[PDB]
Amino acid sequence: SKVSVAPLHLESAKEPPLNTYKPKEPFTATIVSVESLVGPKAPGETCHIVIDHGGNVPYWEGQSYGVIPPGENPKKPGAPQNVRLYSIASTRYGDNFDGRTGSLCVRRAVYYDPETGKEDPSKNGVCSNFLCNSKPGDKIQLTGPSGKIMLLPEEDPNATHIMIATGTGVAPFRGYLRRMFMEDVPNYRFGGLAWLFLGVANSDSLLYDEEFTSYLKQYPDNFRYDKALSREQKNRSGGKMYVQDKIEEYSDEIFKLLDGGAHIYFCGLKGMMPGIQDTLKKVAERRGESWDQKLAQLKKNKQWHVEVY
Ligand SMILES: Cc1cc2nc3c(=O)[nH]c(=O)nc-3n(C[C@H](O)[C@H](O)[C@H](O)COP(=O)(O)OP(=O)(O)OC[C@H]3O[C@@H](n4cnc5c(N)ncnc54)[C@H](O)[C@@H]3O)c2cc1C
Repeated sequence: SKVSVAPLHLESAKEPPLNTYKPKEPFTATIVSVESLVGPKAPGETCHIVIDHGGNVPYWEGQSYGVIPPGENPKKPGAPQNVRLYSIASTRYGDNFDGRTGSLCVRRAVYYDPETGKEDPSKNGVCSNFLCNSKPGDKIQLTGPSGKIMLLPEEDPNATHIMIATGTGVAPFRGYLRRMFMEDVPNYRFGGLAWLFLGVANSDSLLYDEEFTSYLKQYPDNFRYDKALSREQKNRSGGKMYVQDKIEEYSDEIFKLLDGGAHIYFCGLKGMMPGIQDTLKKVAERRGESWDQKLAQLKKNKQWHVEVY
């Protein structure tokens, strides 16, 4: 049974909001909560941040918020810090189902000397640590929203959406899937196939796993979910198990879905992409197809959606 969301006037806009707040005059939002998403064996912390924007900074699923961390820009004296962008991990209604909050999925960027292993906090990532160090009531300078690459194509409510994430790249897909399955959105009744592939380092590094597993039990004919755990699993050619390796386990199903018009999405750190391309090229070759020609047609058909960073 789908969760009631409000206010339904968030469905009325026909275009996504863009640059509602700009860096020189951000919106001062308020932290609701910060929690770690990961267990003790995870190589680093990733946190879920809930931000009260008061309904002043609405967005569509797949967009990003900008955050301006405090302090001076180290490269421009007297100037504010540069915006850092974060894929929004919530639906437009947010985790409180009220249209007032949005959420981020933030990996702490921590510096370690490559030899001594000693941490150096002075070289840690500024905005990511600022966010994961935040507490209820803290203020955040919010900009945006921005981005259109990862908007969800809703013209066909029975479309197929193949979602390929590593790490924090799961963020837009958390939003897609809540809109598809969790929330009572009368004007978007999804009856297609949503297929999430997620690569992380180990079980303790999984993000939102209980939520995704719940969809398998609630929507077994509309949702599929496959995981790759790089430090705990090995591919058939015995490298570490990466998200491209799990795609290959479903080579024929995936290529048939693409040929049938499926959308495919990639999100996360950009290092995930060269290997995914290598696997797709090899899968195509085994089928007697040219991956170059296939990718050109997927791009021409607007089926190929990549936001990596
Ligand atoms: C569209 C988009 C969406 C994104 N979505 C997400 C998301 O959902 N989640 C997420 O976590 N990130 C996301 N990012 C990345 C995010 O914008 C930031 O780049 C990231 O959080 C790091 O920012 P920071 O301020 O913490 O690090 P910065 O302060 O910008 O530092 C960058 C890196 O340099 C390192 N560093 C700094 N000084 C030194 C030094 N002297 N020597 C060596 N190393 C040094 C830091 O440790 C860090 O790793 C996204 C990016 C884009 C473009």
